[PDB]
Amino acid sequence: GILDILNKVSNLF
Repeated sequence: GILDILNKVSNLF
């Protein structure tokens, strides 16, 4: 879901 995408983003950055 979008929360997973945000998780990905916030993790990578």
